[PDB]
Parts: sequence; C-alpha cells; structure tokens
Amino acid sequence: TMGQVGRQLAIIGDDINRRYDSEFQTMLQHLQPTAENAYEYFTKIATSLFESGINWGRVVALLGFGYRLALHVYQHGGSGGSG
Amino acid sequence: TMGQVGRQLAIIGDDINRRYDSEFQTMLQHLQPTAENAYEYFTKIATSLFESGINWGRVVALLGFGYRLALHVYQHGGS
Amino acid sequence: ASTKKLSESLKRIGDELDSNMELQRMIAAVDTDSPREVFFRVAADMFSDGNFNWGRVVALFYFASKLVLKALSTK
Amino acid sequence: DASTKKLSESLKRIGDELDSNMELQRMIAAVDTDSPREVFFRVAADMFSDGNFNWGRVVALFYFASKLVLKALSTK
Ligand SMILES: [C][C][C][C][C][C][C][C][C][C][C][C][C][C][C]C(=O)O[C][C]([O])[C]OP([O])(=O)O[C][C]N([C])([C])[C]
Ligand SMILES: [C][C][C][C][C][C][C][C][C][C][C][C][C][C][C]C(=O)O[C][C]([O])[C]OP([O])(=O)O[C][C]N([C])([C])[C]
Ligand SMILES: [C][C][C][C][C][C][C][C][C][C][C][C][C][C][C]C(=O)O[C][C]([O])[C]OP([O])(=O)O[C][C]N([C])([C])[C]
Ligand SMILES: [Cl-]
Ligand code: NA
Ligand code: NA
Ligand SMILES: [Zn+2]
Repeated sequence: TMGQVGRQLAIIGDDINRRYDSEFQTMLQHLQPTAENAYEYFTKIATSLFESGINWGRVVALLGFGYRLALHVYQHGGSGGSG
Repeated sequence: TMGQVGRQLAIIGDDINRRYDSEFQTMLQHLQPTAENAYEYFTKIATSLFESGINWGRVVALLGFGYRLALHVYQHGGS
Repeated sequence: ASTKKLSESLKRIGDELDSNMELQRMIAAVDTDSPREVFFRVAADMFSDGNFNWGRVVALFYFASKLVLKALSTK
Repeated sequence: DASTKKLSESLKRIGDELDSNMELQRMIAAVDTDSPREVFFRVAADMFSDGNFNWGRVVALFYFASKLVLKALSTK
C-alpha cells in the first residue's frame, strides 16, 4: 500500500520508543512551567550534553526534548511565581 | 496569486540577508574541513552562545550555522 | 579557534528572527489544523525565483520549527 | 530547573542509536532521487496514519528529516 517508507520509519520509531522506554520516560520528568524556565533548563542539558561530546544523533535527541519542553509550555504555559 | 506566503517569507529572508550581511559572512569565515572539526567548533560556538542566554531565534540561528558547517562537509572537505 | 564574533553575529540574527512581527504573524496565520501542507507549499514557493541565500534558510528554519510545534499540539 | 544527569544519559543513548542505526541510514540514502521536500511531505503523514504517537517516532522523523534538509541544500 501507499506510504511504505513512512510506515517503515514509524516502525523504527516504535522500536526506538520500545528499547529506550526509560530514556523517553526520563524526558517526561523535567517539564518546565514557563518559557524562561524551559530556556534555562534546555540550556543546562544542552551544555552538559555538548561537554560529553556530540554527534548528529545527539543533537537530534536534544532538539527532541526541546520540542517536548516547548510543547508543554505552548499548550500548558505557566506564569512564574514559584521561586 | 500562487505562492504569496512563500514569496513573502522569501522577502523577509532576503531582508535578513541584507541587514545582517556581515553576520552571515562571519559564518563563512568559520567553515570546517572535516566532520569532527565541525562537531568540535560547533560545540564551542554553541556553548559560547548558550552562556549568553538563548531564545527560540538564537537556537535557529545556531542550527543555521550548524547546517552551514554540515553542508560544507557534505560537499567538499572530508570527501 | 575563536567564537565571540560569531556568537554575537548569531545573537543578532537570532534576535531578528525571534522579534520579527511579520514572521510571527505569518506563523500565527497558519493555524487552523494543517502545518504539514503549509510547509510543503512555502518551502517550494520560497525558491521559485531561482535565488538562494542563508537569510532565506534561517527564515524557513524559524517558520518550519514553529509549524512543528503547532503540529505537535494536535497529537 | 536544575537536575540533568539522568536526562543527559537518556539523550546520549537515544541519540547514539539514531546516529548509528544502519536501517535509518539506508533509508536516508535510498531517497536520493531528488525532491526531499515531497518525501518528507509523504513520510510525515504516513508515519502517523495509524493514529499512534510517541516521541520515538518524533525523533526518528527529526533525524530522517534533518538529513533531507542537508540533501536539499546540496542542490544549492
Ligand atoms: C532544523 C531547523 C529548525 C530548528 C528548530 C529548533 C529550534 C529550537 C527549538 C527548541 C527550544 C526549546 C526551548 C524553549 C521551549 C519553550 O518554552 O518554547 C515555548 C514556545 O512556545 C516559544 O516560547 P516563547 O519564545 O516565549 O514565545 C514566542 C512568542 N510567542 C508568540 C509564542 C509568545
Ligand atoms: C528539528 C530536529 C531535526 C534534527 C536536528 C536538525 C539539526 C541537526 C544538528 C546540526 C548538525 C551539526 C553540524 C555539524 C555536523 C556535520 O558536520 O555534518 C556534516 C555531515 O554531512 C554529517 O556528518 P555525519 O553525520 O556525522 O557523517 C555522516 C554519517 N555517517 C553515516 C557517515 C556516519
Ligand atoms: C520534522 C522536522 C523537519 C522539518 C524542518 C526542516 C526545515 C528545512 C528547511 C530548509 C530547506 C532549504 C533547502 C532548499 C534549497 C533550495 O533552494 O532548494 C531548491 C533549489 O532547487 C533551488 O534552485 P534554484 O533556486 O533554481 O537555483 C539555486 C540558485 N543559486 C543562486 C544558489 C545557484
Ligand atoms: Cl511558540
Ligand atoms: Na521522578
Ligand atoms: Na544529580
Ligand atoms: Zn504539558
């Protein structure tokens, strides 16, 4: 049927999701309440990751978490207060 | 009347290219000859920028420069 | 070898992308469900005149990165 | 807005799988018959055509798509 490549990529994604379940679950545990808190935290993880050395895949994974942070703020953004 | 947004976005891009000509030129001045030379320098510029604080636009510009390095390797040096 | 000049250059480009009201208005006008088809169109329409520069690329990076955000807001 | 050790390790393992995944690399190399724009257009919808979503599919799509941008740029 149509979309064999997309399905293959969907299968590969499901496998990655399956094998690294804990790694993705860890991404849901550092959500930030505001854009400023997300930019701060995104910077801290990015800085740590680059200090450990990076490859193309690591930059892609970093941006994956970044969109997880952005999506949380974009749908459920707070307004400071907790400090 | 077909392709207005795309052409509108192209106009903004051209204006950005003109106003920040010197800035884009600085990107070409720091091109790298190999993949790992690109990953090292990309690391140093990213960490330097991150030390100054970032917003969405600043990350996009960093990834813009990242693709500038990447494209140069994916075409020339390091064949 | 040296990054401070490049760093400030990236700050200036990025801040224009982040504060350009016209760009933000275009991103907000492509709500209404379908970021996938809008990117498909803009990506080609942007280079229909045969010109290329990295001002267009980063503008497309910014525009596209915001459509990914919207797309994720449905699923 | 602080603890990062565990997340960093998680991103290293996910990122390293993507960077060394031979199948993903083979797929990226199999669509070198031009229009990376149209392939992305197709795979982006086809990979979520079953109504499922997870961030393994997202990062797989990010990786595959980020390589098509490189190829797209290699045409000028
Ligand atoms: C490849 C090429 C392209 C590239 C792309 C990538 C980039 C990076 C990303 C990640 C980043 C992450 C961090 C941040 C998060 C948050 O918060 O987020 C939210 C939103 O929403 C944003 O916020 P803000 O900024 O604050 O906002 C803006 C404006 N408005 C309108 C939204 C308010
Ligand atoms: C939105 C999300 C999506 C995802 C993300 C996007 C962005 C990315 C980051 C930047 C990237 C960084 C820059 C540098 C690198 C380079 O160099 O490059 C070149 C070649 O071409 C490449 O290199 P490599 O890859 O490493 O090599 C090839 C591969 N193999 C297979 C050969 C190993
Ligand atoms: C999921 C996630 C994922 C999503 C996101 C991503 C984004 C990306 C964007 C970027 C893209 C860019 C590339 C393109 C280039 C061009 O131009 O292409 C056409 C040709 O063909 C062109 O051609 P012409 O125009 O004809 O010619 C050229 C000119 N010169 C001057 C350069 C020679
Ligand atoms: Cl946003
Ligand atoms: Na916990
Ligand atoms: Na700790
Ligand atoms: Zn949320």
